Amino acid sequence: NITIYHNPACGTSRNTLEMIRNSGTEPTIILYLENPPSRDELVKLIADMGISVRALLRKNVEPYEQLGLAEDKFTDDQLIDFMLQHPILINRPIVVTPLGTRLCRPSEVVLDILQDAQKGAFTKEDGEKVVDEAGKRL
Ligand SMILES: O=S([O-])[O-]
Ligand SMILES: [Cs+]
Ligand SMILES: [Cs+]
Ligand SMILES: [Cs+]
Ligand SMILES: [Cs+]
Ligand SMILES: [Cs+]
Ligand SMILES: [Cs+]
Ligand SMILES: [Cs+]
Ligand SMILES: [Cs+]
Ligand SMILES: [Cs+]
Ligand SMILES: [Cs+]
Repeated sequence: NITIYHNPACGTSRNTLEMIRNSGTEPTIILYLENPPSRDELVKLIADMGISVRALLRKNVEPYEQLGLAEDKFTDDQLIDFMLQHPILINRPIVVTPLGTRLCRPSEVVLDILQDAQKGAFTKEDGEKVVDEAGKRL
């Protein structure tokens, strides 16, 4: 039972999805840009991820820029409501498994919450080796 909030245009997100698969599970895939979490869900995801609201914000996207989110002038709930109204602000990928929830940045964070070991060596799409055939992280 695994869920990934996925952006196919994002290599971090692609690598994460493939590591999930390499553990032998096909996750439920949520295209968050189209189908963002509800407020309650988003609030829960953030709590489980154990990072701050601001740490989930993606920089370098149009609403972050134009809404001036770089500046320290926003409460956590203000920031939550911006994420819900402008889903590209939600950084990615977020992964939920029975073990926990993580913002998988870098992608190999997902290894922490996958219950089953990688079934063989994993190499990122740019060639960065993550685990060898024997399962050791490099
Ligand atoms: O793809 S950017 O968020 O690092
Ligand atoms: Cs699932
Ligand atoms: Cs499985
Ligand atoms: Cs939803
Ligand atoms: Cs960018
Ligand atoms: Cs836009
Ligand atoms: Cs736009
Ligand atoms: Cs500004
Ligand atoms: Cs693990
Ligand atoms: Cs292995
Ligand atoms: Cs990269």
